[PDB]
Amino acid sequence: QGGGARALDLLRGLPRVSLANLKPNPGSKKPERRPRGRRRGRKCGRGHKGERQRGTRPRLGFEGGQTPFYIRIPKYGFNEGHSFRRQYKPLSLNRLQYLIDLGRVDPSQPIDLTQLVNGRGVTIQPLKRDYGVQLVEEGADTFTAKVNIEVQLASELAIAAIEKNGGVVTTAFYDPRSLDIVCKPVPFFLRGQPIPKRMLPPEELVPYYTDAKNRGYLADPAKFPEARLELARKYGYILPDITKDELFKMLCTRKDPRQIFFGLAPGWVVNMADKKILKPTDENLLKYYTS
Amino acid sequence: KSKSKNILVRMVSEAGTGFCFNTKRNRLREKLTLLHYDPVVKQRVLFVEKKKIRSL
Amino acid sequence: LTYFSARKGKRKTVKAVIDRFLRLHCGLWVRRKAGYKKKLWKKTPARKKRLREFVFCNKTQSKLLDKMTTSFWKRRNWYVDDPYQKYHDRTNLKV
Amino acid sequence: EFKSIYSLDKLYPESQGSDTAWRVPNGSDIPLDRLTISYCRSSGNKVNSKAEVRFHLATAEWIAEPVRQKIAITHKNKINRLGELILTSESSRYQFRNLADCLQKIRDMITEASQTPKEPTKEDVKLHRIRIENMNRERLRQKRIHS
Amino acid sequence: VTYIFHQLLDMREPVFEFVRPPPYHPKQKRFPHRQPLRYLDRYRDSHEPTYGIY
RNA sequence: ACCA
RNA sequence: CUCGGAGCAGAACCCAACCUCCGAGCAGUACAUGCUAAGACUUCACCAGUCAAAGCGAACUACUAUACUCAAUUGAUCCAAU
Repeated sequence: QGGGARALDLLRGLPRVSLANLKPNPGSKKPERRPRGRRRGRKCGRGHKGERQRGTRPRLGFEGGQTPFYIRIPKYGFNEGHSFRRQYKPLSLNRLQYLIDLGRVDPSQPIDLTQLVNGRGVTIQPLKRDYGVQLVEEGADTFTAKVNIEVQLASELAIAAIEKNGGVVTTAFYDPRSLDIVCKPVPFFLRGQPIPKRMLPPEELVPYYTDAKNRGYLADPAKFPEARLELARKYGYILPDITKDELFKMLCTRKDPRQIFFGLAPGWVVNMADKKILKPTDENLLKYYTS
Repeated sequence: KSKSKNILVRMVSEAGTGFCFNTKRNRLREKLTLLHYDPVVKQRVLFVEKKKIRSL
Repeated sequence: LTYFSARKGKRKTVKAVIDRFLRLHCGLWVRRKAGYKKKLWKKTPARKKRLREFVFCNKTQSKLLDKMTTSFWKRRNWYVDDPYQKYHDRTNLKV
Repeated sequence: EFKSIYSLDKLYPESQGSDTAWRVPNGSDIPLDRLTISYCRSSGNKVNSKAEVRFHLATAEWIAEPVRQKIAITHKNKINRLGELILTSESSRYQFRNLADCLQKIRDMITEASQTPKEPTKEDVKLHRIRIENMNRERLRQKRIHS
Repeated sequence: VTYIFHQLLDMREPVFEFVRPPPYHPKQKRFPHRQPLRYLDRYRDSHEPTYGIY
């Protein structure tokens, strides 16, 4: 009601918009400065003799011969091995809750990397050495949704917030190839390769993922009841019985350790053109993909 | 350069912690035994000279 | 500096800088102090302690170290158990 | 469903079953119903929140009677007019972690009372001033003229 | 004294604390040249990790 | 013994 | 040819000279000359250099002490030895 319509009706009485009466937005096209005329010619902004006017001053960091600042500081391994450190995109319980409240992540089904990427909840960069998402606690007080969520790292307080609401959380490892596939399935399927096996963690990560306190995906299921009970005592909530819930079957869904996608096995070829799936039946191949 | 009176020597903890420290002593003096604070065990213990680091 | 590489037409990082300085995402650079491992026998404990600090660079040095490193070295990282993680963002800083 | 040689069924053969991980162990120390938990946003200059756990120490039955007596002494200054033992934590911005500290204090008061440590602790600086001030107050104590 | 406040005076026992002024810090600079890394801890409000938009 |  | 003290340069600071003078490239005591941390100084940049409450450990009842006397008494990075 106003300026909006006031512009289109103001256009009715103006000459036709053509290729002859266009112009850039004021302030968008700064003028070029050319070395011509009194102000900008003559020495042309370059000063008088020396190295600078002749374009031959030394490189960046050189100080005229004094041992330069960036060389006289001692080497220290601030950045040593930076390229082999694993990084985890943090997912907040504020951001997770927001994604569910806006309908971009569906809590009625299991939530793994594919659902978070497809809901545009996190952006994963395996080429920048991302190893998955770390579930961080920020927003734990106001988190109410019950989810079955699979991440790579999770804080105890983040786990408590999930499990206090009746949800389930498991931590699962993805190797960089498996991670790239799980993050963008369609581009991988357009390679026409059999679905590979998800590799195991490296040794240094085997203790994390075989530990029930982290809800590790290689951890002993019989040890989970105790660990879930400990956080409830620690943080002062009553552990719900999720076996009594109607979504209990959904809450129990976990990929096999060697499995990248729910419902698809290693060694299958997805034929998106014909909407078919090709399964090998050769024994040697079949033994390879189940091992 | 030729003149030399003192030397730098390493004093290792007798507490077995592996803690070491450096002190100067007269070259002609005898090997040093000292009571020095050892942070690993958090108490003063004996240290014995082991090696001359350099000449001062 | 290499402003344009012969193979990629790209500016190159001065690797001397990477081996000596830490870039925090906020744009601060952290160095060790020169001489913190030299002739400790003649330095007082107060001086030795000063020499062991990790210290910040001034604006001029920061601007210089920014120009000698490419964009990769300014990205936010999410290293697990990064000792410097809390130092990447500023708090209560006015002007 | 796909299963590989690393199925949890195969890795932990004795832990099979869908409920194994989700059973509630049958074998109730601190009853949360018996506590009054309250949450305030302390000064929110403070980013940290504040949790408050209060329960009537006398009525408390989950605490052994002797302990309830001993606690009432060593924490007199935490008992209000009504007899409620009040505990507060504000060392976290998360109510979970403040309540966890509140409950751990309750859980500590009990353990401390039952142990009854007789070890001679090192004298604090502030105590030394009181001991001397206390010693020189029983030095001015007189007697009755006619005993 | 608690008995006096509770019984005789019929009131709650008032409790006081000796509160010291907050410590002084100079105004935070964008570039704290030559200050130790913990200079940032002097102007921090919380010890727990933050995450911003994430 | 004597590289930086 | 580096570093200190004095004059020039009288009184906050700074101040040149193939200017005027005099010095230093150590000794001695310790063996907590251990740790840690507010706030500051600063040789006109930087680098380097300096002083320090509180705290932790110690020490402890009559100048000493969580930072020895002393003016300088000194050498970055890389690299090497371990």
